Amino acid sequence: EYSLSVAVLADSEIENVTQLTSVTAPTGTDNENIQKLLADIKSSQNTDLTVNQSSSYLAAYKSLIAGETKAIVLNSVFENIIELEYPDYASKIKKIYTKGFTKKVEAPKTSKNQSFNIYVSGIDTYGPISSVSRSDVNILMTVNRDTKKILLTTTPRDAYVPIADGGNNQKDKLTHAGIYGVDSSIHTLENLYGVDINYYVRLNFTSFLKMIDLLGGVDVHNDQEFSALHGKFHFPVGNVHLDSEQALGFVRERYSLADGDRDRGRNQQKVIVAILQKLTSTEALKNYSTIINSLQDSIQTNVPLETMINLVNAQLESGGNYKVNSQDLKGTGRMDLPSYAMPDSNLYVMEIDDSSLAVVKAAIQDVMEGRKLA
Ligand SMILES: CC(C)=CCC/C(C)=C/CC/C(C)=C\CC/C(C)=C\CC/C(C)=C\CC/C(C)=C\CC/C(C)=C\CC/C(C)=C\CC/C(C)=C\CC/C(C)=C\COP(=O)(O)O
Repeated sequence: EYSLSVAVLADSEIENVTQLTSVTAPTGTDNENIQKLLADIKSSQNTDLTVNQSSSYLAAYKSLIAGETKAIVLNSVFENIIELEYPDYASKIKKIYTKGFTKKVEAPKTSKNQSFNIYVSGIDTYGPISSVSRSDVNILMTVNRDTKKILLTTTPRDAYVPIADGGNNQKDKLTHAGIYGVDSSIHTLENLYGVDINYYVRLNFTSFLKMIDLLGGVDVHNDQEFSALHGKFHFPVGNVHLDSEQALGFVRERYSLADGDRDRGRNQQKVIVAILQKLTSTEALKNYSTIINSLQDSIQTNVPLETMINLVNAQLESGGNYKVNSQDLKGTGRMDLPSYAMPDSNLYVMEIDDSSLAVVKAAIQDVMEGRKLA
């Protein structure tokens, strides 16, 4: 669900596309969509626009506000990219022609064997799940149902990697892939780690709060005393029960932790393990349909209903717990590397450590294949 429009400045005398002879657009990277719009205009309006190629949607927008072109094509996915450098962009423009487009996100792929990968995307926002934002949580869960082993692989939000699809395979912080869409995040991580991602789950703050509540809160073992959300919550060393608001604080805090984002990553992992413990309780398994009903409008997933039913019932019958291991991709913070989405800003990114990448990839393979972790 996205659209392409022809946009002009808010105060333009231009009312309709027939008044135009050309439009500025990034045909180098979004040509398929652009040509569809152009063919649509030629057929409904009998107007045949020439294209002034721009290097990107952002560059087109810049040309428009600089009075270097009268009109641009805007793909709605990229409004959220323009917004990164121009937060007021919406008030600067009007749209004079709009065409809706469609695309299904990731088809799920059923693993032929005992092992599958689920990508968990956590989005930086409250409200309706359809809201577009960056993906600040990016965790791969590798599950082997034969060995009963799960590996959580965390990739830091600032990891500097080639971003698939809308990212044009150019390097940027991983969290930006989320703005292009969940399929961009999925393909980005598939390419990084060389594995197929069978399924995804996408959720935001509002989704997470609901889930922890429905589960009765979660229990974790905390290793370091800390407080979260500007002091609102305090977590002592030891066994801690987390209600929903506490859990959200627990997975968001970074700066005061001994190891910063890495410790936050570990805290997120602790919460996942805790959620899994609740979801595999006999009560939760028996009442899985109620949980599906209670979360379906706030959590997106491509896990098929039949697959959920198989996973649940297998666990119901055989019982037995999964052993969970965790790992995180390591790197070095830098301020001097360019962001593809935000070419005018100096951003903090994490340059990936190649030795860590090799170890992380091998661990994913070991768990999938039923081999002991190194
Ligand atoms: C909807 C789902 C997936 C499940 C619900 C339905 C049920 C009952 C499922 C049961 C499945 C089951 C019982 C068994 C499945 C087979 C099995 C025994 C194991 C396999 C597990 C599997 C295949 C799927 C289960 C997936 C599970 C249980 C959990 C995935 C982890 C989840 C759902 C959430 C964790 C997300 C998290 C830790 C954080 C999200 C927080 C958010 C939204 C944002 C954080 C952003 C941030 C940290 C900072 C940004 O803020 P700032 O920095 O600006 O302050």
